[PDB]
Amino acid sequence: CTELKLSDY
Amino acid sequence: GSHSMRYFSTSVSRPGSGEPRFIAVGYVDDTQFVRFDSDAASQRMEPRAPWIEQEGPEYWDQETRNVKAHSQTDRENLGTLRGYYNQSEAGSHTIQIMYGCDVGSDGRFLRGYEQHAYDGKDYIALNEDLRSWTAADMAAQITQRKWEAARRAEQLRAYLEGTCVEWLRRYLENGKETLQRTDPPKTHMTHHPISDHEATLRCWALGFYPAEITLTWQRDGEDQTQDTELVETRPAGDGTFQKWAAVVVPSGEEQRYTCHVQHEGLPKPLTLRW
Amino acid sequence: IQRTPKIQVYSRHPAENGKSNFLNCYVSGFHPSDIEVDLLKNGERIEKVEHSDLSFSKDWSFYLLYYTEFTPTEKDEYACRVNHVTLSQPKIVKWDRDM
Repeated sequence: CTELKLSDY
Repeated sequence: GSHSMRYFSTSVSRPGSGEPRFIAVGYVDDTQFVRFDSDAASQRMEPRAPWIEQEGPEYWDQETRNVKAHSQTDRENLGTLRGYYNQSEAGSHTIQIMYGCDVGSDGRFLRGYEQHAYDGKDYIALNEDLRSWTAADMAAQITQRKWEAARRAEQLRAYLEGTCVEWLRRYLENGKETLQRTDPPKTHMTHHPISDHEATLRCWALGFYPAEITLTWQRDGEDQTQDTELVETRPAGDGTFQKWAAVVVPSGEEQRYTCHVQHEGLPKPLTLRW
Repeated sequence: IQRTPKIQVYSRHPAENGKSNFLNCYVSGFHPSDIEVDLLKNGERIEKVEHSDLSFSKDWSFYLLYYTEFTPTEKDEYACRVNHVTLSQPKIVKWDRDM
């Protein structure tokens, strides 16, 4: 399963 | 037998419209199990291995929501990086991310990863300690400082050491009859006369899983690397892999050249000759 | 920024005339991701060709497998054609049963 969210650069 | 789970994602800007192409794939070891493609009609995460089909609607809903959020973050980040690097809107650019985790034979956490690239070059990555970042340039260090201030590493480490490992364990059990198999290579040698002076030997490994393998040549008992060729390991399309290694030798002297094959599925390495 | 594709064209199983098989073209090591890959039979594009989902290697270069079912014969010549921004003309690699 995936990360819940990534993050802004 | 350690194991890995990896997610690979690629977003590509399309100047003519403004909607990037986003493709994500998930793997356990060398076996793909899910995909998402923004160009596809479903707009959902899709299964690509039989053993993921038993997951219920809540799995597909959550994975789809997560991967769509990832695509939107990439979309915003394409604009942000255009700004950091002073690039125009005319060109296409690419963001790639790989993340995931490794477990040991006991199913416990070994290593975690999250690495980002822009236009095919390193941008920022989580370090092995899961507590610090490696930025490739000063633009990436803007991101690093943001993630440092937000304490992103602690949240990512929780995923890598928790969610990632527990789901890898679930997949390995649900798909154990295929994921925990080893298929040893089937090997053979071919031979092609070139001239009155030269001939080619080609050593073959076919039908093996996982993909990791080593093919080496020896001449009279010592490793032989001059005049050799080794192709990249390649998928057969049925879940197994293939590789070959070749050497040019003096015609008639083939007996001196042994091919050595190392693979996890072999009790001991194989040696073979023409 | 740009990396030219490597190309291998090969069958899934050892080729035997009259026996159903799969013809594969594995392209790798390329960047950017847009690429054209076709399998040719006697110089003509095969219509039913599928491909894997785009992924990439440690060095960030992309790879794809294109494939079709086929039954090899004595007379039929097969090849893989690749077009990419790095190529001044399409690259055509002929299938050799021992490669």
